[PDB]
Amino acid sequence: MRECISVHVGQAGVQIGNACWELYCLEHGIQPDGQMPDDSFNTFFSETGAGKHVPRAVFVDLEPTVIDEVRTGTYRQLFHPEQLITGKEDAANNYARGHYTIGKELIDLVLDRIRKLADQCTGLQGFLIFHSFGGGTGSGFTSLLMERLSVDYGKKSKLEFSIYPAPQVSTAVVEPYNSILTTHTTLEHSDCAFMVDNEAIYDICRRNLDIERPTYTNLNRLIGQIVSSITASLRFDGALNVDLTEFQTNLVPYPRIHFPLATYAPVISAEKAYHEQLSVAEITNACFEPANQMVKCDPRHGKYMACCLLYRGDVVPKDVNAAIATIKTKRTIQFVDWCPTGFKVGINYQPPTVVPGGDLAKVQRAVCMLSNTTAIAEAWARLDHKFDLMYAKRAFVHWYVGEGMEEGEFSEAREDMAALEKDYEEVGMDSV
Amino acid sequence: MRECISVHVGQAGVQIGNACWELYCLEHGIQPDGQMPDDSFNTFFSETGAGKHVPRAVFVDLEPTVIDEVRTGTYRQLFHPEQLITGKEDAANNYARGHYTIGKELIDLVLDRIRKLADQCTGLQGFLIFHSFGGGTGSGFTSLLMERLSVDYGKKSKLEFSIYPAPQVSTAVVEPYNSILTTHTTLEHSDCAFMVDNEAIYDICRRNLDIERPTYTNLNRLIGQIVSSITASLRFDGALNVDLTEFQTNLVPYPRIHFPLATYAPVISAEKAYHEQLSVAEITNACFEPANQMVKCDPRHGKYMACCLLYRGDVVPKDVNAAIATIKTKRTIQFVDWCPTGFKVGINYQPPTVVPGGDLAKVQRAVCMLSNTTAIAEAWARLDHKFDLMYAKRAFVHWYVGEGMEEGEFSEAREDMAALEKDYEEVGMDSV
Amino acid sequence: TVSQICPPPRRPLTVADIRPGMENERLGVVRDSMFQNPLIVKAELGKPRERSCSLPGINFNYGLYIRGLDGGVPEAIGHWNVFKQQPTCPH
Amino acid sequence: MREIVHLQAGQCGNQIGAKFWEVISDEHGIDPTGTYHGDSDLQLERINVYYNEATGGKYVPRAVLVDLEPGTMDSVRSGPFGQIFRPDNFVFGQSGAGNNWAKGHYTEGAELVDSVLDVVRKEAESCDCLQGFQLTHSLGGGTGSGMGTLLISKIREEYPDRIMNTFSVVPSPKVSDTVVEPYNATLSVHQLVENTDETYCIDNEALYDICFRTLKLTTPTYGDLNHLVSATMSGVTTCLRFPGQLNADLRKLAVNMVPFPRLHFFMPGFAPLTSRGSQQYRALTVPELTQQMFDAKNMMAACDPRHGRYLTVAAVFRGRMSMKEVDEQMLNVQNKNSSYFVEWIPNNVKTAVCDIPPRGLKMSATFIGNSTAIQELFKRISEQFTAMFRRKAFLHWYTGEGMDEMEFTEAESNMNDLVSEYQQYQDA
Amino acid sequence: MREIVHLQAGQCGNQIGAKFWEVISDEHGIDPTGTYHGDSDLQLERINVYYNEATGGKYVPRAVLVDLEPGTMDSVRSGPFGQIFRPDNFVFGQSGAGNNWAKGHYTEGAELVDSVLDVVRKEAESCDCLQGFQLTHSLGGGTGSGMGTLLISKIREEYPDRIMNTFSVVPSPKVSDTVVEPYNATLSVHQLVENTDETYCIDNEALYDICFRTLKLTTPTYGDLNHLVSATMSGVTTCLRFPGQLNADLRKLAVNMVPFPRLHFFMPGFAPLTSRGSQQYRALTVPELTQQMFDAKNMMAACDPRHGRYLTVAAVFRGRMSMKEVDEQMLNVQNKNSSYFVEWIPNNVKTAVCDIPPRGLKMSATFIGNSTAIQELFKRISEQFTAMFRRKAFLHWYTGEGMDEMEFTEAESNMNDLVSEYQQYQDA
Amino acid sequence: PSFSIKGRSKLGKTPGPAAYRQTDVQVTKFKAPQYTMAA
Ligand SMILES: Nc1nc2c(ncn2[C@@H]2O[C@H](COP(=O)(O)OP(=O)(O)OP(=O)(O)O)[C@@H](O)[C@H]2O)c(=O)[nH]1
Ligand SMILES: Nc1nc2c(ncn2[C@@H]2O[C@H](COP(=O)(O)OP(=O)(O)OP(=O)(O)O)[C@@H](O)[C@H]2O)c(=O)[nH]1
Ligand SMILES: Nc1nc2c(ncn2[C@@H]2O[C@H](COP(=O)(O)OP(=O)(O)O)[C@@H](O)[C@H]2O)c(=O)[nH]1
Ligand SMILES: Nc1nc2c(ncn2[C@@H]2O[C@H](COP(=O)(O)OP(=O)(O)O)[C@@H](O)[C@H]2O)c(=O)[nH]1
Ligand SMILES: [Mg+2]
Repeated sequence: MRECISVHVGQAGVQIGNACWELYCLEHGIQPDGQMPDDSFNTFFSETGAGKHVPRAVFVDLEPTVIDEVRTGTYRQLFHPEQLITGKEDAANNYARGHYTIGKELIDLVLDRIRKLADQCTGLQGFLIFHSFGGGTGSGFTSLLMERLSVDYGKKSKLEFSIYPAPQVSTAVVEPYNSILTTHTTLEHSDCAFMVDNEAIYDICRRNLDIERPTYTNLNRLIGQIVSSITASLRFDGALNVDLTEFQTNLVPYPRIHFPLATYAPVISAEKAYHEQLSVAEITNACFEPANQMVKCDPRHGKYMACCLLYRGDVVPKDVNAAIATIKTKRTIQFVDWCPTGFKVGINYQPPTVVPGGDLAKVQRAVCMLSNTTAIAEAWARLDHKFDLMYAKRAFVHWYVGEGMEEGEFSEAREDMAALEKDYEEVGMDSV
Repeated sequence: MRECISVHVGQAGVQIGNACWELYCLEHGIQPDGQMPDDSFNTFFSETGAGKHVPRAVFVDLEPTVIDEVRTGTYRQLFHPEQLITGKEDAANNYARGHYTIGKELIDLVLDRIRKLADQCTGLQGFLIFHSFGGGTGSGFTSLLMERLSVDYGKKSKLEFSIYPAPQVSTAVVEPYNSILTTHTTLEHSDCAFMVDNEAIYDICRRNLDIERPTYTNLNRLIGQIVSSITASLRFDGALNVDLTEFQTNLVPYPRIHFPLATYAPVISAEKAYHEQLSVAEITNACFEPANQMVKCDPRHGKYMACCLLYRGDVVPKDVNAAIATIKTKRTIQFVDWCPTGFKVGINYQPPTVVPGGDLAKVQRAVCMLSNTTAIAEAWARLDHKFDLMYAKRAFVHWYVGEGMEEGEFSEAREDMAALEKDYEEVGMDSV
Repeated sequence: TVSQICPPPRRPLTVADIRPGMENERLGVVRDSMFQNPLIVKAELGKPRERSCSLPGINFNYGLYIRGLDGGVPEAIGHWNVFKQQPTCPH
Repeated sequence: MREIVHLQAGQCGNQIGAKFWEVISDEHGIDPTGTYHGDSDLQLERINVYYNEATGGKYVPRAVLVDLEPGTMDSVRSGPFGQIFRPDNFVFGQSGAGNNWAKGHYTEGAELVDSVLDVVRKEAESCDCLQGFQLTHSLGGGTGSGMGTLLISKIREEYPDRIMNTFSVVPSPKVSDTVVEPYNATLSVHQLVENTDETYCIDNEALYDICFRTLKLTTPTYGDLNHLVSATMSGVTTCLRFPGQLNADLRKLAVNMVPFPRLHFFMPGFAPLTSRGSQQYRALTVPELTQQMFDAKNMMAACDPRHGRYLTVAAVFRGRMSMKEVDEQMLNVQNKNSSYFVEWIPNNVKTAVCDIPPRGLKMSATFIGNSTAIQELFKRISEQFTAMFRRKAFLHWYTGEGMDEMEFTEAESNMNDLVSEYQQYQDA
Repeated sequence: MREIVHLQAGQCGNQIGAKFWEVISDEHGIDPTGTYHGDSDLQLERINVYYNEATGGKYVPRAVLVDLEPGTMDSVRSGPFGQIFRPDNFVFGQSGAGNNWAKGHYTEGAELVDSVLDVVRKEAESCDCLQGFQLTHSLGGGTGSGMGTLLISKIREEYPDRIMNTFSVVPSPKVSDTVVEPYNATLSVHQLVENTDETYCIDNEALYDICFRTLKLTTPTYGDLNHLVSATMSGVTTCLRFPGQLNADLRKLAVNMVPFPRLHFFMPGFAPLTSRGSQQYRALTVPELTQQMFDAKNMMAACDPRHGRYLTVAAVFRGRMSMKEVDEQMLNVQNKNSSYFVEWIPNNVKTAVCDIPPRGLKMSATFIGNSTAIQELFKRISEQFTAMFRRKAFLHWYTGEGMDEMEFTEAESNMNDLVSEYQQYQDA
Repeated sequence: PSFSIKGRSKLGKTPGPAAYRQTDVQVTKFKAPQYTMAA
């Protein structure tokens, strides 16, 4: 009865997707090919005939390879042969190439699949889009996608999972530009864009998870576990379950300011705990430690506004309060003067699953913490200043302006960027 | 008892006739030999003394090749040796040839056998023509048939399944001539002229039937399922069976306005139907979409008038009636203000029998929509505009007048099209 | 798949199913794999795409057809059966 | 004794009627064949009311099946109960009863009425005190409405006194199976507010609701819907086939349930309409069937009973109850909801208690209530008419079988008249 | 004769209501099936209070299960006593709640309210005599706070003289499991102060504290936590069913407790709560049962009765006891702790003694009191409101449905009025 | 017992089949070539 259409867009998304759909299939119980050898599957799957559980996804890529490999892999006999919409020419790291040019050609074939996936649904609690603030396919398309879906489908909470440009490491030369433009078409057509940055994921899996040389694969499984956790309540059982509509009213604290972080804490190396098992008391502190933050932004330089702590496993109802208490007393952890409360517990029962051949252990607890801390202000201020350096001497604008984007748009985007700045500054200045 | 006389005329109609009779044979237990290894064959299979089931049809074309193909091909021991009415010249893509020359040297030979068909069993519900609007026998011979059979027999409903010219796709340079020249003698004696295009089915065979190389045989089996559905409610038992003289009474409001549309809904291959649950909810939601209309025509531009939804196979009637109430509350299929109703329903108890070794998946459900919308006027202006570029200097006219033709009908057919264009136009506006 | 109706399932095209004449009579090496992925797979004269996968037989019923535990009106009206107090074994 | 002639004309009625014959056969213990296989004498004592007799005891059903398309004929024939029907009574006519009001009332339809009334007579004569006419039909089609208003006209002239107990499936908003129903409806109501006394208006838009929110089913077919109708059909005649503390015949269900002459369109309903799931968590007491009798979700017709001060209601309680309860439980309901009941009629309830309960439910009831709420049902089809008339819609097939614009204006006029009548009292 | 219904509203109240029907059904012998397997006869003589008899001997709990998400009654149906309820009063909305008092009361709330009032009434009419109702809700979120306070609104005019009992987990000071919980309680407790006579304010902090200082249990879940709640839930209405000495129903408690109509916020407590490790020296004397009631550690609310005088004490003693020893100990608590008891009221306790103790425990009591120190709870949550509301944090998602700033400045003013008049009598 | 009549409760998304102007084969699927003249 609860459904969540998943629009995996761009290489980044299709990749995070094949990591998330494996995690999902295992959790429920379908072999990578459908055919389960119960209402859990429903949230992320739909049965059709003699055991052909198909997913609720729509893989989208203006380029034709990341989805081609999904079409000729092991999960080939799972996704509908029509849900994996590919395309032709790519988006050459060009917001314009997607939003205005190339992109404007597949938008129809994606929103009609979205249409079909939702007429078969009986309770769309929210869409799950997987984008990346790096290039057109992940920026421009997801923008057009959002705008259309925003009105076409309606108030259905479109929640998105984004990979923000890291404050030092990057795989592009135009990322400052691409990302700022994405915000102009996301700060108003989304409700919670749980962000993440590879640089930090490449440290979680380098300081905690003892794993050097991590590839994309071993950096999306962790992203999969965060998303799996935020969608576990509306899938299995629990004690203080949180529906997708409550991860909003209990997180976003003002019209905008809708960008939660993430901190799965019991990330434990495979060959490690032989005589130990984390307990709520410390598993909580772990997520607040300024070193598990999957999005780089000194969490101390700010003021945690609201906080949602999803506990999956043998978490007891009264020990989460013990944790909450100490955390609130810890001086460092500063909570805004406007929010006297500041937590939302979710004691689900299903223990974090184990990708058969990954880097995670079998911990009987978890603390996926989605937090909204002012800190992210700086975490995007960096990108904003990087934009300043390039635009100043009109650099790489020739390419975007020559695909259908008035050069004016860039400046207007910085206006909306500098807006969320004063906004994040404002949502902190202690009440007089 | 029940009867439908299927007259197959022209290059196109004979080809549809080869494929549509495959469906009628395979539904029943008549092998192409002719012998059967109860009362459901009495509409399309006249019984004999031995146990043979000679079909109720007449095959006629001036071109020897198409009938000699049937007179050499496998369906040959079942056909009456004389009903294969073979001409001896060709209609030559020419309305002149078929209506005022060698057409009227084959009339008595075809009108004798079609008269011999009525007197051998009772209950003639109606009349089934299979032709094309293109250039020759499907326009010349078809015209003289259905004007003459409208006085010799009497009044019984005359149905045609023509192949209208696409606004692009065309295999002759004078189709618009020989299509407006067969609308004066169509508009006054055909009760429902079910036009079927070529360009659309090319697209339908590509997106949904997933053929990027479709030949004429595949184009005619899909039409063969269309003609099977309307003739299955008088052939098999059901729950809301329609009859061949009552879906006239509910699809054609005005006497001039009578041209319908057609759409088979489970039109999808094997590697998608195992992936999809063809339930009642979206099997009625696939007829209304602009990608399954078998005539290339914008179904949104132009508001809908009447929809005769021929269901087939196992559908539960509540699931139908609730799904119909959905198609009303959604706001792109605009229905007429002059009828708050507009949804005729009907359920048979026999599932679709796809020809084995065929593209179509074998599905125990079908919705054969028979639409009637004010959009096909916009699909008539396209052939009308073709007239206004070849009549400005009167090209390709010397074959017409040369055999024998007045030049009077050419202007007279245009004001008939101007009448039919204006007729499908006044039935859209509101009267305050 | 295989258990889905005991007639054999629709096998994807293999080496031995290649005949002379069609456009897919492929020059070079002929192993079981290139006809099982679609970008080497070309089109033939009015056929579906090479299914690339193990699909069930011709007579398999596609889609879900619910057979609910029912009987309906002459069960809800035709018989009034109240909860039966089952006699427990004497402990 | 008191006999009831049963005509089955139409596509809907034909099946509703056949279904009724099973829900009347079981009660009198008639096996599909024709022999009696019951257990009591309290069923053969009235095997001469809805059934006739035969050399041996093949109690054949006194019915007259009619349809200008031999489809339903074999459909019914080859069914749960077919053989029993009289091969001769199967008067049909290989023709085309195209959904058109001017099909079975003016053209083809009229060329059979003669042979139909010929059968109707044979039976009517070979019987003692005849009482009423049981036509199962549909007020939204060709035969159903056209041939219906014909057979009923040419029977209220050959048999004036006898009452007329029809059962029609009035058109509605959601459920829509034909396109020219608005017409077929209005045209039929004309000759139904002038030649009937017992028209039980059933719908398919609320009956389906009963079979989805009360008997919570997953596959409500056409047999299911008809079985609910068949129940009330075999319920309003229970006090004419089985004993009872206080009895009530079909004329008693007329002098009491028809306030003014024209207001005779009533709504049906049954009582034990709960699903198996809860059919063990709830008891079946006289002080319980009454809420399952006075609830919009137990009425087999739409029209919120609230928007309309109900005029006269009647409940043929069945089984073995105590009138002390029946009387008071009815009385309570009356004064409790006095505002929704009428005032100019002091008492507004009729209690009829039988002694024989429907196979199973030890206590059942059939609710027949005349309310000022049926007006909406007769106003929705009126607005429908307007639209499909202001711009003469599918009239090119009506005014082509012998019809006239005048007839439509006449029907709609007489139609809106009934609305005014069911309102000129409502306001009071 | 006597009746009370129960209205499970919210994720809290439904699971507390699961505990309600497993401590009551075991108190008088009903099994998971519904059959009576008990020993004493004086437990079926008052079964009609909480249960409705069915055919064959099954007793169904008269109780609706209200929510705005199907998940929490999928849980209670799958629980050990999830077959005892009618499957008709399992009413559920399909769209979610989002812990919004706004959205569960004005927009997504106003779809189930007619449906729940249809099934509230069908039980509440089916009586001999009503005294009142029972609604276990949250006061800290969506379905419990929003829908729950709409029920106590619409159910009030419809029966305007019945004992409307509402149970609520007040949002704890330190413990916070909802970020919008001062934006849910303040607007909900606004409506609670007029259309509710008995409301027993419980918390979650002290319920944990009773489990860690009295029960010594190092793993209190949400099962054993609500068993302590369900102990009070029984005890105040054990005098309704079970017979004995000097009696007191609910109207009695009220008259002998609520001084002025606004001031009706109560605090519960279970007297014979002992650690599970105790096995020896089993003599629960009355002079030690009076000490575990008036101490501020068995108080089931966050506020302590030391920082303010009482108003009225109710002690529903259970078991067989000599009321001389009961009364003399009601005296000493007044005299010894003289400052923490009212002087303008001469006698500040109510005594009620049953004859039937809880299952197991030979002697028990339920402490119901209203200290004037719960204004500390109402002032702290006002401070939790005046820091959020002053610069409008979560309001952009509560004004989205159409509730503007007018309803918030009036609720806080009524909140301050609830603080002010509750405190002006502590000064005396 | 009291008793009273009740019923007709109000209770008991996708934009359109239509809209969504549907595109052609030269988008996500194979393109047949163009064939200029020779010069
Ligand atoms: N977490 C994670 N991030 C990825 C992965 N693959 C790519 N990225 C991120 O994506 C950025 C590269 O740009 P993308 O957004 O993937 O490019 P795109 O989605 O194809 O959009 P275009 O470049 O315009 O075609 C890198 O900076 C990475 O941060 C992945 O597998 N996991
Ligand atoms: N769908 C479908 N259309 C066909 C088929 N064969 C022919 N057509 C249509 O028929 C047109 C060819 O001209 P026709 O109308 O058949 O020729 P004709 O009327 O028989 O005239 P003559 O060939 O001179 O006898 C084409 O444009 C097609 O659209 C077929 O097998 N399937
Ligand atoms: N409730 C119900 N209605 C039916 C059934 N069968 C047919 N109908 C109704 O009959 C109406 C059509 O009547 P029609 O066929 O035109 O009457 P005709 O003159 O006998 O052909 C439709 O609106 C259906 O709703 C049935 O089994 N149950
Ligand atoms: N005693 C008890 N309290 C609960 C339970 N579930 C939640 N709570 C309390 O209710 C508060 C949250 O309210 P919530 O259940 O989210 O509101 P609702 O879902 O709209 O009914 C928390 O502070 C919990 O302490 C339960 O099962 N038992
Ligand atoms: Mg030809």
